[PDB]
Amino acid sequence: RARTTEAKFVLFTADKEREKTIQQIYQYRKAHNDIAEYLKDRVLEKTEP
Amino acid sequence: KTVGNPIGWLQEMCMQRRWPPPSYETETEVGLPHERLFTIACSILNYREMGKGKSKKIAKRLAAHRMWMRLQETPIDRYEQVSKDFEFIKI
Amino acid sequence: AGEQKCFDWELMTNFRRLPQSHGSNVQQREQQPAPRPEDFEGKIVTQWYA
Repeated sequence: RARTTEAKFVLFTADKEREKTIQQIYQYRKAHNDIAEYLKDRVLEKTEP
Repeated sequence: KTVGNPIGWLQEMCMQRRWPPPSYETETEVGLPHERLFTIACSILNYREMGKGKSKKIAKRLAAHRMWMRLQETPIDRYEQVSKDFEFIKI
Repeated sequence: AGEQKCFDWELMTNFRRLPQSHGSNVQQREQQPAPRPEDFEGKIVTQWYA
């Protein structure tokens, strides 16, 4: 949604949940990276199920 | 301070000393389905201790830990303000 | 010199940008130089705590 140039994305979390939300965000980033690399490396001639 | 498996230690003490194995009873289940509280009892000989928790597992573990300590012992009107020095920490 | 006026070079060579208002904790305030009145006379200040 924050699609403008130099946009700011702000997260509000409490102190006790900082570690868990940081781990959650890293998990989301890892999922995004895995999606990207799976879409990149995979090659198929049939290209249809 | 409940670092470990206190129920395992409790049953270890029970069966090592040939004391009766730890009996466990569930008396009450109170609260709304998304905030139910569970109450688990533990009874060995004449000692009976209570453990409460959001889950039956947690309440059972707390009761076991409590009586494990027991058997070793006996052989504002205001919201707090926040500082303005908060910064934006990159993630 | 005299009634003639000239450009105020020092202020602009100092105030390229307005310094940002930052608070000071007791630890770093302890060894800071003691405030002296003539540095606070006829100047601009702001409350960083409020």
